[PDB]
Amino acid sequence: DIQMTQSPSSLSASVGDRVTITCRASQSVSSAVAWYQQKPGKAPKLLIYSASSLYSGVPSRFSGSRSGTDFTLTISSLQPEDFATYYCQQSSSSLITFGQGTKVEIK
Amino acid sequence: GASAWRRVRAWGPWLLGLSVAVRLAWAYLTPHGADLVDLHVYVSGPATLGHGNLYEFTYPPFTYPPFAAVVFWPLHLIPFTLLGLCWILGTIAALYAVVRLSQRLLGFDDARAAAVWTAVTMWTEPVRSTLDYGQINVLLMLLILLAVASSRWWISGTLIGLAGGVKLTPLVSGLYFLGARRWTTAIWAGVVFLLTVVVGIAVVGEQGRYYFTDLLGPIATVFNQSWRGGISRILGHDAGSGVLVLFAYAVTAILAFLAWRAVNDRLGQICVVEMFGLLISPISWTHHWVWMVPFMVWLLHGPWRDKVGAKVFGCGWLVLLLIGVPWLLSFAQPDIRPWPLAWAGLVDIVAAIATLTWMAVVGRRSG
Amino acid sequence: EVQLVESGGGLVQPGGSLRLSCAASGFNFYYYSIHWVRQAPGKGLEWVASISSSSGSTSYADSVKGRFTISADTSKNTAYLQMNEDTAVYYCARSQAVYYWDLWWSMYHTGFIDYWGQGTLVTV
Repeated sequence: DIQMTQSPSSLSASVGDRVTITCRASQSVSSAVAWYQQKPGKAPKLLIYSASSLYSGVPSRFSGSRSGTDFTLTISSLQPEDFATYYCQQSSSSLITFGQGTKVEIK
Repeated sequence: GASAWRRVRAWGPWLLGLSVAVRLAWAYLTPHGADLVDLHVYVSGPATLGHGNLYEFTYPPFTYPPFAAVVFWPLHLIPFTLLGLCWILGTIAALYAVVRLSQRLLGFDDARAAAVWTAVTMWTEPVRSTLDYGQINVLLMLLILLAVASSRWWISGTLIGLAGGVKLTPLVSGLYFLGARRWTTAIWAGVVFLLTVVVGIAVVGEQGRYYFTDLLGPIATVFNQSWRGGISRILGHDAGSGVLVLFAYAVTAILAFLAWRAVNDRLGQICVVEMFGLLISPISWTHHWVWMVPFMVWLLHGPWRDKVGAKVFGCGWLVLLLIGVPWLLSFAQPDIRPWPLAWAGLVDIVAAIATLTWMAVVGRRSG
Repeated sequence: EVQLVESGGGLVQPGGSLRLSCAASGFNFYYYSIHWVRQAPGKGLEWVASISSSSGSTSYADSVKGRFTISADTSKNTAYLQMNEDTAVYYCARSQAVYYWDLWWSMYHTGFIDYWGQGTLVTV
């Protein structure tokens, strides 16, 4: 099994601030990585697939990744407050593994 | 509706296993059914090594590069009957593998559906005439598809180089491979091709240079289904580099480019590239048209399966290829022209032109 | 257009079995794959099982007690069948497969399309 690790330390949700989230994998998942966004009480929704291919219809999360065994998302702006929980997976080892990682606003 | 289609493929293996018995009986139970003149030329050619010349050869002539002779040299040891037995089995196996590759390239798989597809399309005019002589077209198509489906540079480059060493026609796939921005594949394929040329020169008595010089230094028959053949048939004399052949090929180039720009997936792009190569070639017999099976599978199972144009074109292509119009016309072809008979030798050309135009227009209107 | 609806939620006892159903409308199962994902209350997502809908079903993770079959072209039914884990909320999603050949056939998935479905409220 291929484990995943993130850094759930994003905070303060300041409008316009950049966002960076890292999914540190093991072995070799190649470029089969996708990311999702989920709001409380609702099902998730796909944001970025193929580890470098942005989806069709996401205006507030225009970013990419690196695909060099470490993946990042460059959320340039945080206008709609983007309050949700983001996940990373892999679909290469015939098994699918997920992660963690939330965002909180300023006090 | 869909109930009829579901139950037909539930027994795919025995309909494939039913047509093969008929195919292996027709060759071995009819007069002139298993002559295999092309396999005879392939085998009895490299036999004249170490004595005489391979190009001073006649069989009641060999015009292939010396690399092919080197490849086929370890084939005269086996008795001819066993090799003829194995060749046809290899041909249907290659066709089945090609259908499986097309299915996987679409994004799914089904063994029974692939078997049914092979059983239905084994008797189409190009595939039907391919294995009557003993040609090698299906193996080259399988090699090209394997190269397309792979993801490693060396595998694809070696496959393309080896496939283009024996025959000079399947080097048009470089156009697709440059279109897909898969660089260094062309470089490795060129290196492999030059090594094949070098080994062909070295093994035989420096005949490759003379072969290439002679290559640079009938087309009016109805079997030839290229632009030059049709123009020559209509005019009555050889066209060559005339004042309309340049326009005839000219507008097909732009139609092919527009049709390619319309499609944005691997199978469609390679199908359009191979169609362009078929249309541009100066001498393209009917047995060179074995590339209409992946195109048909793309029409029926591809992204455009929801339209009522694609269905019409697929059905029309299927019935036209099954009927075999040029084969029917061949009974009226003079030895060396009534215009109701001379004007019917361009049906495949017009069908291809109409398909290209339709794809170009639907691609234009979709932005 | 594309829809997915789930119905098999209840209050099963600690021991027994139950089944799920995830219907669909607006597409055909013959070209896509269906997955089930669960989420314990107060925790993160966890993958359960996957299918191809054209060849067969594999990838039963480690808690191998489900069935997870599909009745293609018969009301577009996707059904799970558990023989017992814990309380969670289950989702059904759609994805597409990609194939590659490097001396052997390997495949992965493109990523679950935004066509997710609402969850159930099973509880042991």
